[PDB]
Amino acid sequence: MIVQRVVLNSRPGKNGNPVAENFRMEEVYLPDNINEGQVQVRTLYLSVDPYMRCRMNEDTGTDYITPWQLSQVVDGGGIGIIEESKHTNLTKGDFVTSFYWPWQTKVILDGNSLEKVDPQLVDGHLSYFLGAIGMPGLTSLIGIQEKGHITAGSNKTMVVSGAAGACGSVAGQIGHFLGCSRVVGICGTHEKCILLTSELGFDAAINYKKDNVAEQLRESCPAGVDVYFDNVGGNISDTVISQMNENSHIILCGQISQYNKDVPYPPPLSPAIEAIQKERNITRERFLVLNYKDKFEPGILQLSQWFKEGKLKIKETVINGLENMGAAFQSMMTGGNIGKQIVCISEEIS
Ligand SMILES: NC(=O)C1=CN([C@@H]2O[C@H](COP(=O)(O)OP(=O)(O)OC[C@H]3O[C@@H](n4cnc5c(N)ncnc54)[C@H](OP(=O)(O)O)[C@@H]3O)[C@@H](O)[C@H]2O)C=CC1
Ligand SMILES: NC(=O)c1cccnc1
Repeated sequence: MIVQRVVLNSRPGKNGNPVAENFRMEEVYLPDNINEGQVQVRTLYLSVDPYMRCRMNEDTGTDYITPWQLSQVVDGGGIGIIEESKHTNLTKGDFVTSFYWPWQTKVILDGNSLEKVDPQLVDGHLSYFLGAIGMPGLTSLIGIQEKGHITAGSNKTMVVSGAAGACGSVAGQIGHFLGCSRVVGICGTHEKCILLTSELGFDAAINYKKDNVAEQLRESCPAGVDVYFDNVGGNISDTVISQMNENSHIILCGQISQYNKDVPYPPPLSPAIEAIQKERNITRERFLVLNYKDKFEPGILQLSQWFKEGKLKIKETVINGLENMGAAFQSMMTGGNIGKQIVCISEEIS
């Protein structure tokens, strides 16, 4: 009846950097009391995501995300299997997900807060529902469709920052699926650069820690940049914007280089860069995937189809054990992941 759970131990501060120690794992007893409409689930996988950085602050800065509470269990995207149900629409063995899954090994939840998933959409890789066939992938798809202005055969050049992460590795491929002739990725390591061009189909890759970014954009985007799928903001984006074309579009996915600072989101561009934006009529609007829930079902089917068609390559990085949730979040925030960071909590499904 003993389970492990992760609680928020301390807050780093809006200007601080997150560390594994901000999280603490403890044991609690799960009273075997399952009531009408509740189910008991065994957690299989949990996600860690950049937005969780905002939940670590007392104030998140937006109505759509609530702050985590000190000493209370943390929660986020999760996938699990139902071990017992007293909910009339859920059965033992069903696989389910929630965007508010407690970081705990076994949980008793209200069946109405869960969504039953279909394994065949992901060829049995349930963790994909937390990534490419889930919110990150929907964010890339919907962001490109809504903000990218790409048409088949316009021969536009797309640059993707955070290119080897969950949203960015998916965004680059979709840019090719939908019409961009050239897709260039910017990422933090040599190893990621290699994967971008050798496996994910990117035309070129730029390592921002070791290359002269401006020099490499000029060499790999000889015609300028028409669409920038921005995951990072900061200096990298100032550089990309510098080479963006008239009437180009920034899909403002996120600005992770700024998440450990108290600047409101999204940060403004500096005077000189905003001047370029205004002179060249570059569009930079906010994009929040939660504003498009009505596009979710068909987005998931589209992402699933591309995957089943052999076109979309889905990458993930796995860390094991609930005791490593904190380290996994810290690792993903600092570049340890290729693709979607996932934490495997259990494989027990019988
Ligand atoms: N608009 C929306 O609704 C949504 C937005 N997002 C946003 O998309 C972005 C990517 O999210 P996601 O794909 O889940 O996570 P990723 O898998 O991309 O993981 C984060 C990556 O960010 C990179 N990074 C971290 N710090 C910096 C830094 N200081 N400068 C440059 N790159 C950095 C790291 O890779 P590297 O080694 O290359 O530095 C790291 O692996 C985030 O900004 C997130 O907020 C996600 C979902 C929805
Ligand atoms: N900005 C983000 O990364 C984000 C992700 C999911 C929900 N809200 C915000």
